[PDB]
Amino acid sequence: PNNENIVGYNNKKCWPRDARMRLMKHDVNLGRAVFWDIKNRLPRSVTTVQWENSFVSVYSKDNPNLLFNMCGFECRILPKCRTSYEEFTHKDGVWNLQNEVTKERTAQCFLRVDDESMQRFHNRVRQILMASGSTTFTKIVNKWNTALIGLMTYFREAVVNTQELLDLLVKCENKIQTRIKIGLNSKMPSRFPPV
Amino acid sequence: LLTDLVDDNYFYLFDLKAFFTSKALNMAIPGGPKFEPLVRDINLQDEDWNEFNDINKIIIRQPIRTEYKIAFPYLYNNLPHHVHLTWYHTPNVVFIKTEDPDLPAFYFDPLINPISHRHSVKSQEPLPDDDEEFELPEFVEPFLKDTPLYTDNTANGIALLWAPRPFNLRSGRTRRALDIPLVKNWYREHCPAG
Amino acid sequence: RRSRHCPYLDTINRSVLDFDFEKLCSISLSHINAYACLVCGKYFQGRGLKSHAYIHSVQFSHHVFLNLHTLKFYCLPDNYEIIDSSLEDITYVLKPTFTKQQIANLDKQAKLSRAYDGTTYLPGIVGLNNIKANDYANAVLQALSNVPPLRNYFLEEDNYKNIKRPPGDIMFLLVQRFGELMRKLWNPRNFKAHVSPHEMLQAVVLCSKKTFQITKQGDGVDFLSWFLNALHSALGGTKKKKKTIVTDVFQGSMRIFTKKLPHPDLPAEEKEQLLHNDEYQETMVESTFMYLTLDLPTAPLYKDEKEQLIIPQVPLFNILAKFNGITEKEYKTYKENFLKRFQLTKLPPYLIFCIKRFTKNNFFVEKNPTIVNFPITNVDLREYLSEEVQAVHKNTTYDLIANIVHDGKPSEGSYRIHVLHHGTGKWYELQDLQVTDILPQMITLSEAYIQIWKRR
Amino acid sequence: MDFLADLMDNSELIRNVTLCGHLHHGKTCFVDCLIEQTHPEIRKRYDQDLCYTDILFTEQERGVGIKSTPVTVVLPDTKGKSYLFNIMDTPGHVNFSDEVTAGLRISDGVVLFIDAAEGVMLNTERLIKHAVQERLAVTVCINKIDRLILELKLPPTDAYYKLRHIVDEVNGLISMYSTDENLILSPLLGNVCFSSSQYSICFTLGSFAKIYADTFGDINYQEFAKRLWGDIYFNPKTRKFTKKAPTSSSQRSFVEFILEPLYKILAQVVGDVDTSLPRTLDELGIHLTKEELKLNIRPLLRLVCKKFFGEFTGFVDMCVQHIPSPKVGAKPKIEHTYTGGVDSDLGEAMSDCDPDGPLMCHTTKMYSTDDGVQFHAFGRVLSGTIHAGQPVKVLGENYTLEDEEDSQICTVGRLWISVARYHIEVNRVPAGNWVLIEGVDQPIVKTATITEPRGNEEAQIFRPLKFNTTSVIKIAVEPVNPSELPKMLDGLRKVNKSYPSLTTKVEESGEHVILGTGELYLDCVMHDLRKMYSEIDIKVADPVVTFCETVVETSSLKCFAETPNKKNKITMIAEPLEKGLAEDIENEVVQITWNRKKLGEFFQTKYDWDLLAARSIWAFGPDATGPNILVDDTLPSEVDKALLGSVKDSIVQGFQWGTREGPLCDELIRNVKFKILDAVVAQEPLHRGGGQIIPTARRVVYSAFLMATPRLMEPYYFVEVQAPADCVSAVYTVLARRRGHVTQDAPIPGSPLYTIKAFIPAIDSFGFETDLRTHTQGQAFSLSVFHHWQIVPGDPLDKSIVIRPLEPQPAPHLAREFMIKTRRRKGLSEDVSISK
RNA sequence: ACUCUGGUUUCUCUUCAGAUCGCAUAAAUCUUUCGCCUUUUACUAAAGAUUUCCGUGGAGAGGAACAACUCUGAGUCUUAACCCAAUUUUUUGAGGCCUUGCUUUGGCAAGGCUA
Repeated sequence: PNNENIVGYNNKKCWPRDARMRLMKHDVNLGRAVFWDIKNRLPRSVTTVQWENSFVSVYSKDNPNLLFNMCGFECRILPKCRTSYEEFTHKDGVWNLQNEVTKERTAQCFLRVDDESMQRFHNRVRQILMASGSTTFTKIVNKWNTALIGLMTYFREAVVNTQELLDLLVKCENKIQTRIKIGLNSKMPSRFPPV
Repeated sequence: LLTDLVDDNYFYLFDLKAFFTSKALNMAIPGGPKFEPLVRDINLQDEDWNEFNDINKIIIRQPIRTEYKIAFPYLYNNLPHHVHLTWYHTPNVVFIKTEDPDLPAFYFDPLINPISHRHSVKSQEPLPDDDEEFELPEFVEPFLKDTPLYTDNTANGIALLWAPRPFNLRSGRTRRALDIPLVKNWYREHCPAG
Repeated sequence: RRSRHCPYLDTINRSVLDFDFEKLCSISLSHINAYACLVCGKYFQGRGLKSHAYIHSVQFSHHVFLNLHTLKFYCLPDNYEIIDSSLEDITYVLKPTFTKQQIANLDKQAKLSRAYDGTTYLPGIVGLNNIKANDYANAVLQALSNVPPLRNYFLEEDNYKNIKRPPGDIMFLLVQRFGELMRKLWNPRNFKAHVSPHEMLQAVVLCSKKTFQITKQGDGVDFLSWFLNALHSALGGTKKKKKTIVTDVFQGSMRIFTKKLPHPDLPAEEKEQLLHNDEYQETMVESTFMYLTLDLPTAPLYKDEKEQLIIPQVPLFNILAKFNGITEKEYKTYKENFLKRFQLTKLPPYLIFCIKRFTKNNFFVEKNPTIVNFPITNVDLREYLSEEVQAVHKNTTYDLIANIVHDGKPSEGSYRIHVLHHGTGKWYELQDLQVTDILPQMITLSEAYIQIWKRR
Repeated sequence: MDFLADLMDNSELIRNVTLCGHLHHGKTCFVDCLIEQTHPEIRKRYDQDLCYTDILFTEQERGVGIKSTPVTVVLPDTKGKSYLFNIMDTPGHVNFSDEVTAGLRISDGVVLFIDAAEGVMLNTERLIKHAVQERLAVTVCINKIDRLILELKLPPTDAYYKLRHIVDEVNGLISMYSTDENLILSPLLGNVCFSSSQYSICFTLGSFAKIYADTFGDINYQEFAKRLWGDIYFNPKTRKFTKKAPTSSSQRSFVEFILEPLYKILAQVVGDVDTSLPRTLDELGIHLTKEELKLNIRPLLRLVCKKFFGEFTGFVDMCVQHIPSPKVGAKPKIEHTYTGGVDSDLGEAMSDCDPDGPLMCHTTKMYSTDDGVQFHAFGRVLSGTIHAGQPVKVLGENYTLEDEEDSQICTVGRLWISVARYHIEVNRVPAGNWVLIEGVDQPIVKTATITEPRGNEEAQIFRPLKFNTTSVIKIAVEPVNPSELPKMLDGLRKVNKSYPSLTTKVEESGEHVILGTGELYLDCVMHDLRKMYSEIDIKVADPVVTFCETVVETSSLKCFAETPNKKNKITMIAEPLEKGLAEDIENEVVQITWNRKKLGEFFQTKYDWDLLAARSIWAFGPDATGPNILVDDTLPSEVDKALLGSVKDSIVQGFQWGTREGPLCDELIRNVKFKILDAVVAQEPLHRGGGQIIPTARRVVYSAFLMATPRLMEPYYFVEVQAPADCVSAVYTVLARRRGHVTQDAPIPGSPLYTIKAFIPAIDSFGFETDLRTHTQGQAFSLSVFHHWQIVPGDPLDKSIVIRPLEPQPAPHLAREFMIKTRRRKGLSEDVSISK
């Protein structure tokens, strides 16, 4: 009666206000109804599904964007008919979803690196840097290279649109370079050649 | 070194209370200062789309500027915490300064708009019917008949009323030279154009 | 004038008639002359022309209405009163009326009350609704619900309506609304098997200084203490009413024997020298109590001798070793230690046990998981009473009637109560709206938090 | 205060006075002067202006009066006879005219405060019109006369000219609004005070002549006051006053005897305190201590004027000789406000104003406690005596002799006599007084009437306040936490109680709505609702005005509707009303209570309406004074009038409902004439019940309105701007961007400031004052009030119009966007099909 | 026009500080949020709580200088030429008699008579 279905509702804060799910009354009620229906058919003793750890996204007249997070990729699909004037292929991380039957493009998946994977990579870099008191420079740089390509070859198309990840990669790279520099000499160099 | 202002209407939305409200609202007056966001850094800044925030129900005529949100803070934004209500208005001080001291202190200078007496306009007001019964005693006169209407100190004294604090008071307590900011009233005003 | 000629009686649907909501107009937000539609179940403004109820009547073709104040039925499109014996059930649900004959025999009858929806229920066993996890309030109210004398005092609105109230007082909202909730709980002709105390919750929130809010759960013992004190204070009138219903039912008397202890580093000879001073000698303080606070022994810190952690077990008389002349309990304040002895002097007709399950350690708040083994049918407290007060108190046997049980971590606290239905040996566990028949043996296996006992 | 209590029992020594005027004209400062007169321990600070009535923290911080503050003091007159003054300090801001209206109801006379430097401002004219229409005595108090001396520096002749011009303009306004000849205001008649509340100056001609008499002696101050104004020159040779100037440079008696001494007093202090001030004070009989001559110029002026002018007696003379006592003014008060009128038995009993009799107290204001939990009703005791601990019957606003359901029995708690910051706790209050009543909060919303619980059944209620302005600004409110909705609803009902003009309603979409008069009004409402009362965080939507719907052409199709049983058919058409007819209906020029003959004569004479059509009028508007007309145009030869009249009430009610809630939006229907052409009525009375006719009447009203070319009407504000000569261009520039056109830009006589009058849409007026003050460096100040409804440009029903999400629409697209977004906010369908 | 009232300035000291101590405005420390981050010492900038410092007011106390000069307040704030009375007292026509009631008598009460 007090319209509190919007309080605990989770949506993707990674996207702008007009890009994430719009929390109307009808569609929030529909999403909570869907989650309740799915949770009903699962016995509590056998397993459970938590609303807080779940995300429910709708697409209606009042929601032009469909949101989901699959395998570390945060994707937002936007049909060409909704809010989409025309297609731009200049952006690298936008997938041109194409209707197979009509051989025509109908939607665009806007890819983005999930924040959980961001935090995982940042924690991996922190773990590498912490275990570097006795570690040689070659081993530190090898661990950096391994983690960095494991991240990049996975999110090859999704990093570019993810501006928060670009700033994180540079920060972590500079952090490990500073680690090597301070391993060399205590005082920081004014300029240190990249060679 | 002084300020030509006669009232504090010049500092509308540009005073201490207005700047306190700005800082507490994480908002920047165009000529005012800028501060880091208050303790409510992420209180409701990233509120998502809602049926109450629905832009489809909002009629746009003129954008709600920061000045609107500071002049009427409890109306034009949500969560107005640590917000000070600025002074609404003071009646326009209409003091007319005199350039030539030779002119009389009480004088109808051209700046004042003329008053239409409009005696020819139909207007009837009660009259004593020329009753000769009432005659003033020979020893009664208007008050202060001997004293003149104005002296050479009248215009200067009147001008001292509409003066900044050090010069509008005839006596005070001495202050150390450190405590006197001679330019504090310069940056408190709006920065000149160009 | 054309009563008994209304053709809209069949239009009334008793399923949606829920009077648990606040009596305010759906548009004008006015409590005055609130009219409840009997077709849609909503509240409206009034009977007159250009009123919200009148407009609603000619809009949705809802021709039957009920006056929530005067208990009268009206057909606003025609504006004539409806008087019939068929609709008398609705008025009873809205404003239950309990006579002395019904009140006296309310504890000696056993029949499944019939609800409109088709689900059977019982009066006094009705489970309350949860609003943002307020299970502590529901448990406390159900514990007070099972108390016969307080219920009978609150089942009659005239028992406290004609008392004097201070002009600025708001504590009386906790009395009349509590009586309304008691009447609703014991309603034998309720339309549903559950009662939702929205107005009662608003009264609790308003009377408190924003304490025990509906949104966030609170301590059961603290809420019960505040509720009992407010009921005693509100019913005290514009004076010091020493003997109220709450005082006569729950309040007892105990004697406190306090002996201050010197600093531990003080030598024995100097300790004996200070023993001559009255500061470190016994001091008698006789203070009445609203409830008895029983402190559990510290939970086991290791496993047993068989490498298997064991749930602590304590007899009821072991935690009842307090409140007697033999046991001396040390009170370690932040400054000095005291040896405060307790001596029972006046057993109340109904005794309330408040086990201190939650204590705050040096860093956080922990819950004691100790399980108390207590017989629920025969406990004698004559031994704990003094020889001077055992003669006047010829009755000491107590029977458990309610047991509030807290389960889970303090943050994710869950409150359940095992009530005893008077007139039958059955015990009912009340978890939120769910009523479950629980065998008498299973109650003692739960973490008892608040208990109420009857002398009989 | 025992003498104060004993003065209450004498209705002849009681004055119920309302202080009214434009914003910042010295009303509050005047009440502060009166309190300083009566309370020796309460003294204004040297620099900070004491604001004794401004008890609200919002009033103190904003520096603007917001709510009325009652003050009950014992003020002696010129002859030393003490009276009992009930003084209402009404706010001067145009957005808070509701408090002024509430004060005027429980008052018998009006003291109008006008700034001397300023002319007759917008709120001055509005309150003059309101007080005249409320049938109250009008007295002018031209305040801030020090401005003409220390600020404008005008010669005394020009100061007299400015004061005379102000008096002439006020007299012209009163003559235009009223008809009574004896309403002429002039200081000779004693209706006008000249005062300076900053420097504690207050005098009439009588009081200043009394000063002469006390100083010189052997002078009839009453007869001397009749010469101290107008073109009555004084001849020193003959010691007599002549209408002809004896000399070329002879001054008026007012100038020579009043304005010259005032100028000399205010000029020997501001400029010559150091030398020749003690000589002047000795010449005036004023003695000041050594430590009092060391004060600054402004406190010195205040002290010197307090010594020279003493107590405030000219104001008391004005309010005693011209403002009638409760006993004298009871009869017009009952004739105007009471529903039953003076003809009823109680109406006759009210005119006696007997302290012992039928208790009938009318309350128009409600003041909240410190915690905000409890409200105290405030109003006038018009008959009988109320007592503490006494049960009362508290009639509502919908209470009538038939229903008797809006009333409720309550026990009166403690009673108080309210004087701003402190209240005198009393045990009883006789008739003709103002009393604070507790224990009566719950049944009272807006105005109310309090009577004895038993023994009085003839007792009707008093007519509710007819506010001078309509609350058109609407804002939606929602809590930040949806779980705290009950707290917000309690706060909404509290602010509804505490604001006479506030209107809190819930739309069909569950959106809570607050109706206000302006930006400052709703800002204060929201500040109260957040800080006090609800004590919770609340979200505010962007302000949006409320629209009205009309028709610009007659319907091209004879719309028809049928009852569900299909036994009744109504044919109706809708056409626009004649110009000025809706305004006349709203202004209560013509009433539904008029007999058909006079109504037909008025419509035929002043509107050229045919006698057959003029006498067939059935109902007016959504309400009794609504701006819509229902005309029964059915030919008697075709439909039986007696058969048709059997369902007249039901079709009238359906018409009122349909005009209340329009087809296009849930908005009022304005300026539409409805003609009943064909009305087939069933004969059996079971099939022609209200529940069948009323929905059918509403549907046929909707169909007739929709077929006729519909338009949206928006509220337009009237704006008065005080700006200098160089700031007029900036005002023009600001008004251009907001669809505002200027109707008048005239210089203020006696001041270098100009006055620009313009009409601005109320939806483009948001932030208009802020923009005007920012663009003019604060030199242009404006007040906006609702004036009239105007048709929104464009076609509301044009489905080809495309509305952009966050872009202002052009002029042709305004109506369509307004209707669509209003429907979206209300929660209705996307668009209205003409079929429905 | 009467009599008593009895300072101002300055240097110290001791305490109390609401109040814009201050119509001016510093620094340090601690605890939270950040910003830089690689460790001290510096910091970034907001909030909260402290301390110090540059100053300030009132009162109290003790010296010095002009100690001799007067204030203010109180006290009753104290005087004659020529001119005057229909609303309260030195110019004011206000007198007497009788009746009857009544008081223990004296007297009182009312009315009448005038000139």
